[PDB]
Amino acid sequence: VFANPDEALLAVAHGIVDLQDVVTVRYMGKRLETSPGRILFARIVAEAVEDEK
Amino acid sequence: KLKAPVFTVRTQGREYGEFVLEPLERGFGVTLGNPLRRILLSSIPGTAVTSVYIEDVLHEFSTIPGVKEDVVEIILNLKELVVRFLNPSLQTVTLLLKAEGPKEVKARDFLPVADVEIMNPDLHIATLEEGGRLNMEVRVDRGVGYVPAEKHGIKDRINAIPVDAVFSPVRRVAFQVEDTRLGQRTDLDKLTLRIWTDGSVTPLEALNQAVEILREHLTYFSNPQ
Amino acid sequence: LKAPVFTVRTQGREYGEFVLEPLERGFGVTLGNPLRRILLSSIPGTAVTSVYIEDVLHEFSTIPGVKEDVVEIILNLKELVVRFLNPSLQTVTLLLKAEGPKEVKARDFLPVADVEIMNPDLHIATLEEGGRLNMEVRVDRGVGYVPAEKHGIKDRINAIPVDAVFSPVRRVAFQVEDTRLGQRTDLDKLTLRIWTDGSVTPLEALNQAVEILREHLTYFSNPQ
Amino acid sequence: DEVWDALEEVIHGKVVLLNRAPTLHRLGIQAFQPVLVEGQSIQLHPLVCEAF
Amino acid sequence: AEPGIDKLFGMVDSKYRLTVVVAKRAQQLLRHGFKNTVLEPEERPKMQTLEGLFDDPNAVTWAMKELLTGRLVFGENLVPEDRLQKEMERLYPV
Amino acid sequence: QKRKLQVGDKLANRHGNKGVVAKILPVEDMPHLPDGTPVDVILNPLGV
Amino acid sequence: YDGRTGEPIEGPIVVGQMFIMKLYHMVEDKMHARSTGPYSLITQQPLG
Ligand SMILES: [Mg+2]
Repeated sequence: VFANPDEALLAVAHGIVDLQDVVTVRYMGKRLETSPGRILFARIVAEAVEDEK
Repeated sequence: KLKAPVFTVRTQGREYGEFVLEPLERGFGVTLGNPLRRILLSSIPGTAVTSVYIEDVLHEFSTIPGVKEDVVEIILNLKELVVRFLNPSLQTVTLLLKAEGPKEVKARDFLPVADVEIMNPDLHIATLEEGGRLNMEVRVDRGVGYVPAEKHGIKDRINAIPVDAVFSPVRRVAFQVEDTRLGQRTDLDKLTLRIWTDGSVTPLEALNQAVEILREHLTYFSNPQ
Repeated sequence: LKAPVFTVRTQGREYGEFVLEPLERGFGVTLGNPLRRILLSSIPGTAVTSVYIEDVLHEFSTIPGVKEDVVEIILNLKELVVRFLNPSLQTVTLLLKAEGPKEVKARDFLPVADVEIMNPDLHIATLEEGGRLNMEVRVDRGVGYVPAEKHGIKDRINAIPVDAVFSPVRRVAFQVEDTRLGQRTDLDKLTLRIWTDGSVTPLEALNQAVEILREHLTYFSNPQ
Repeated sequence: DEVWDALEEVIHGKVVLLNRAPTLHRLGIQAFQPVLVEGQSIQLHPLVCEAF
Repeated sequence: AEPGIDKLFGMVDSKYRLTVVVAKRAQQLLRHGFKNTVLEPEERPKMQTLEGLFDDPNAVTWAMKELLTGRLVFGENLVPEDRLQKEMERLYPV
Repeated sequence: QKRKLQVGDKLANRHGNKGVVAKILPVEDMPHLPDGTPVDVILNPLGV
Repeated sequence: YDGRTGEPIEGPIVVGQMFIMKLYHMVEDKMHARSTGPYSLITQQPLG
């Protein structure tokens, strides 16, 4: 259960989980049951458009 | 030989910064960017919560009566806590928090410990209501990188819940290598390093520590056998 | 973690193994890859840059009494390994005068002070009876891969520029094992394997690679 | 070498038209800001390949 | 994409009117040597040159950025063509 | 003229797979075997 | 292994030795540009 996308991707960088493993990540104030890769894709769109909501 | 590159810094606040090194020889942007990112994400010393004890709580997947947040959400908020030890010899402290409803529990509600500074005192911990009591003791250690709770498994007392220890102050590293030119040389590299940090250390300090760690490891290739 | 022990195993002047253990988890790649990239790219060495053959105007010609054409001879000369025993030496010219019938090798070059041919048995050309080969091979010192079209070095009118591969390092591989110390078992054991043409020993190439990385780490010192 | 530096100032802000035959639709001709590159080949963006 | 292209398209009823305004303004800027510009000195477009940072010579880039400020008036039958050309020459000698 | 392989030159195999050279990488950038041997050519699996 | 990072490719890669040909279509012989040049006799249009 990750508190933020940064922590979830930090675990991926440290090799605990893969981008395709389904985990629990808190994003946008919501407890999401998704993979870090799907969370990573959300950040790609958010940073490209410079608008997270 | 190529002229020494210019190191420019664009740092905003205390949690983000961009560092550019140009001009560089072909392939040296990748040669330098990858080691620093690995050291930044895994070797920068920091502090994190590694154990939590809450009164009347048996397991992490329970909930306290009188608070909106369950045990998991409070644990998740605790993982957001940024604390900086002011004493180099200091290794571990325990922060005590006694709260009565219906206040909104914040990081500033922790009892002040000597040589211990809460970098984010406005961080939200829990929201209480009438009749709700939150007696929590959180254990803060010193370490590097990311350690899952089940790996270290640190418990100070019975019913203590181990929590994932995000030791690394560096939140995220993203380095970019761009093609640049210096006269008739066209295969030169431009390295841009962007560092996100929790605020305990400046991204400039994190880069300095990472470079020193890499420099120290290069001295290991000195005495054969 | 305490300072790792450094172990060196050398097989002559062309192969060497360098072991650095114990290391923290992830430092095998963190240390191995940057050195491998520097070893494969930025190690100074010597290479043939220009060749002049008497009675030969360009590289698209043949020499009477010589089985190989100039293109093949230049290809053979690109495999010549020349070691400068003097660090201040920057350019040398090797003189070869042979008469057929013989198989002229790299050992047939005239001796030069502070110059050693690391592969005397390299075949250069095959001379037939009545054939003559008078060559002036220029060996320079540099880094990287410089095509003949870039440097364009011609010691005289009929000299033929030669694409120069100055890198002495032939192959680099680094290996990471599961080493353990005390009660922690995630530690890294890094083993660097370096193959070199022999003009520079693998130990010297590793030392230069470390210095190059160390110098580049000093570029992060003064912010602007 | 100073000629190449002057060429960069020439093409600053200017665009060129890239066309691949057959031009079945109008996006068979598109305008791009040219980036000077060493070599003899035109570098094309991957996302416009389908239109061309 | 051109900077502020969405805002440029929103100021005209027909997208080809935007091109006409930009192109006509660009030649006005070229004719008077960029001395008729409505851009402040800190707002002038610039290009990176080895000698230093200099003014952008592309008048189309200038014209697009001028229209974003809103200091340019465009339309049909605004002023007579002969009166427009003569008056600009007087107040912006070239 | 002695022509070397450059960007834009067309390469092909006997099975109909053809393409132009779009990028020339240094040896330290190419993928390599664990023994240290780098590959020479990188082909897109999506063409199969 | 990736030469840029030193980390392995996350999945095994088909690596082998294949015979590849260099075709006669070369960018050196195909690149052409013209600002002004010869024109046609009748139409006065540029030649091809
Ligand atoms: Mg050689």
